[PDB]
Amino acid sequence: EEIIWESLSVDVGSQGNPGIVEYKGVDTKTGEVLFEREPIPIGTNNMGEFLAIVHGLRYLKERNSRKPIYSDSQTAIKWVKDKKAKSTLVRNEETALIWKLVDEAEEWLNTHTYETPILKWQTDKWGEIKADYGRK
RNA sequence: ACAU
DNA sequence: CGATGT
Ligand SMILES: [K+]
Ligand SMILES: [K+]
Ligand SMILES: [K+]
Ligand SMILES: [Mn+2]
Ligand SMILES: [Mn+2]
Ligand SMILES: [Mn+2]
Ligand SMILES: [Mn+2]
Repeated sequence: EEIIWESLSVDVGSQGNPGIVEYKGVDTKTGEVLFEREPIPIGTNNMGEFLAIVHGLRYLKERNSRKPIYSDSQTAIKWVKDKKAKSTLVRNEETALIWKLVDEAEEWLNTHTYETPILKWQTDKWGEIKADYGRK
């Protein structure tokens, strides 16, 4: 209904899908970039959206912040809730890095706690999430 | 269909 | 146009 401006917004960016994946987190209120992940040579949109949320959880927990996280990814929100990233990406040598990061993110979820609300950014009403890469 |  | 996902 109403945007919660006191929040962290996250998003993936890619060159190809599957392709080069990165992500970033921004202050929803100001657009200030709070974190950015070095590009990963091969991954999927959904793996990156998932890594972005989990990194957000870790970032806010480390800083003792109760802000919610916005994501535009129905898929990634569900994967975080399930603590399981149900990606179809083949596991092979060239996908090893993204899969290691995904496996490590799931492992973190399974060994830590958080109350952070993970909210759907309503693109149809509000436009692109503030962490968007501007590539579409 | 909806979400990327 | 095509890919990733529920
Ligand atoms: K979008
Ligand atoms: K984009
Ligand atoms: K589809
Ligand atoms: Mn997105
Ligand atoms: Mn796993
Ligand atoms: Mn985007
Ligand atoms: Mn388009």
